[PDB]
Amino acid sequence: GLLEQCCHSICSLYQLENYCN
Amino acid sequence: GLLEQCCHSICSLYQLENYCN
Amino acid sequence: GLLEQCCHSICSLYQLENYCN
Amino acid sequence: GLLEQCCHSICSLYQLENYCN
Amino acid sequence: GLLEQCCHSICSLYQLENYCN
Amino acid sequence: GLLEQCCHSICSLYQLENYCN
Amino acid sequence: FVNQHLCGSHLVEALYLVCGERGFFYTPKT
Amino acid sequence: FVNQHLCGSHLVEALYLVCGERGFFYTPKT
Amino acid sequence: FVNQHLCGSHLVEALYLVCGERGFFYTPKT
Amino acid sequence: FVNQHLCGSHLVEALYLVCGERGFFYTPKT
Amino acid sequence: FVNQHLCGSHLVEALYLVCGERGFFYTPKT
Amino acid sequence: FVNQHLCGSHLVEALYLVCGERGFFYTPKT
Ligand SMILES: [Cl-]
Ligand SMILES: [Cl-]
Ligand SMILES: [Zn+2]
Ligand SMILES: [Zn+2]
Repeated sequence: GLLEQCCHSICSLYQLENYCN
Repeated sequence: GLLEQCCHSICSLYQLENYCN
Repeated sequence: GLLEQCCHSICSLYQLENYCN
Repeated sequence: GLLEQCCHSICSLYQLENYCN
Repeated sequence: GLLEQCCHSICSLYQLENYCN
Repeated sequence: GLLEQCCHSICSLYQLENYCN
Repeated sequence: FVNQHLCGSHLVEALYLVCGERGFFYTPKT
Repeated sequence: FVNQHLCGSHLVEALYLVCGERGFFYTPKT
Repeated sequence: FVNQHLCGSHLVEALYLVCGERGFFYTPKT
Repeated sequence: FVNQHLCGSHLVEALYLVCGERGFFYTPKT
Repeated sequence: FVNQHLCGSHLVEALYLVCGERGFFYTPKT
Repeated sequence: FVNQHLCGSHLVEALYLVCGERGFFYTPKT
């Protein structure tokens, strides 16, 4: 869950890149 | 109250259109 | 597609839905 | 009006107030 | 602290200008 | 600088960092 | 359409989108 | 290019901040 | 001018509102 | 990169920025 | 001007607007 | 067209995310 982790928790730029194509 | 309903409560696209000219 | 289609001409909310789901 | 006036030239915050109230 | 005052407290347009160059 | 450089050509996140700190 | 609370400038952008050419009126205090 | 469409989005967000409680009317024309 | 780059930013925000729970895929190409 | 919670359209803009040409997929419900 | 809390990117856009040509400095940690 | 004015608004929002706690200075010139 993207929304579950980056909105409810904090995401490093790394974790954020997990959602790039 | 627009702010009262769509910000404090949820507005369907329908309810949102009530504020279009 | 999306960019070509919606940046050279205004896509309404209805036209944007085609890029959902 | 608003668009013609503020899209072909930069409207500062002071110039934008004229479109309030 | 800009963030401390305008985000956690309210800032008048005046207080906001304290952060302009 | 920033505007001249990043408005006439796309600055990625990596290129934008140079304008931090 | 999205199913979440819309506040501040996000409500304004939503109206801008939803209303299209119709334009809209925003009066937070009415 | 939809320059005007994009410009208007910024304009309404700016009016939101500038106008505050006073609110505003956005009319792509008259 | 990065018109396309700026336009795309608006597009994804609009899809966010339009698509809601359905989500969407953004591909600058195919 | 910023070290704060990213929600709603702010998460979408972050992905748009971070992903660049790669594009991204946004599925809030999965 | 608006009379509400300004945070994250909304505070940055407010400064961008309010400051105009003057430009501004944003230091959330100082 | 105010392309530069609109571009700058996006730029500051991007720096906000990219710079994080480090903050940044925005100067429309030198
Ligand atoms: Cl928010
Ligand atoms: Cl733009
Ligand atoms: Zn927000
Ligand atoms: Zn824009």
